[PDB]
Amino acid sequence: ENLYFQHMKHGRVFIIKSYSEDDIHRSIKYNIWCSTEHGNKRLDAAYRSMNGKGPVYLLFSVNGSGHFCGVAEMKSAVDYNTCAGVWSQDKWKGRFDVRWIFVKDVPNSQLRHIRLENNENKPVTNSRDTQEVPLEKAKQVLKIIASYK
Ligand SMILES: CNc1nc(NC)c2ncn(C)c2n1
Ligand SMILES: [Cl-]
Repeated sequence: ENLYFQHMKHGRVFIIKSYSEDDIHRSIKYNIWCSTEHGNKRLDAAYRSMNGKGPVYLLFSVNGSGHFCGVAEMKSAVDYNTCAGVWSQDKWKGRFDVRWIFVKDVPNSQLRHIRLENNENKPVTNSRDTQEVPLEKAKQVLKIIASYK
């Protein structure tokens, strides 16, 4: 429980929502990801402003699944000019590296009581893709996911 993410000063944490589980599986296999155009720009700015002084974490969830499916750290800036059609749909353009840390399904029931003060106090489980999570709430989510059994 407190073994995980006890030292996570600095850094920023985002929700990732996918409408394709196959895309997630490919992310886990090859340690890469891509968001929407606006989502890519958000993650890119966060990663770049962090300038390596802390981690950028990604909380992954397949839309409609009722569970989060793991955690990865973002590991490069966004390359916007990359091979087309590598994902479930052609609209996913560009690429950045990640490193997956946890691959595990955690029911939303374990997380829905955490609310985002930056998103009208909505449960963290009702977030859209690349919703940023306040650090103290992110620390709570990461610990729950890490320790869930
Ligand atoms: C439909 N598959 C899919 N793939 C993504 N990245 C490759 C993604 N990022 C945000 N959403 C909603 C996404 N959906
Ligand atoms: Cl590629």
